[PDB]
Amino acid sequence: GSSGSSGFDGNLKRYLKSEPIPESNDGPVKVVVAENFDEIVNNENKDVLIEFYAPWCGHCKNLEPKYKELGEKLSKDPNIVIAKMDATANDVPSPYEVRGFPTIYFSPANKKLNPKKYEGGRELSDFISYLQREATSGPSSG
Repeated sequence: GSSGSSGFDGNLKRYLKSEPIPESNDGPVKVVVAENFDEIVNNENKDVLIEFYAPWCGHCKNLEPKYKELGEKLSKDPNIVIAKMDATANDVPSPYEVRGFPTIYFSPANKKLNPKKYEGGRELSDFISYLQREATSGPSSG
């Protein structure tokens, strides 16, 4: 017949620094490090949201609790998985680019070639409504 999407995928990423893998991430937001970045972040099976922050930054720290919630909040989403990664602590892959922090990003499904960058209000809810429409899969109710 006449069909077939060759596409393209080859773990397009690169990093020089990486943080140690956590013994267990039994919390609201999954800890994603350059070491296990392409493991949790990269995944065309389920949607994932990566949030880059800095321990030295004050504006980003005050958000820690503002972002955490979202993690346990979206827990009702077997498709969406919230996670965080310390850029400064671990180099960021590509095309993922982080010049100014905080830096929030989103890893869509089968959209690796062209990711997404959260550009709006850093409000717990603002994040939910953002995915409710962005997340290809989205929640059952909506």
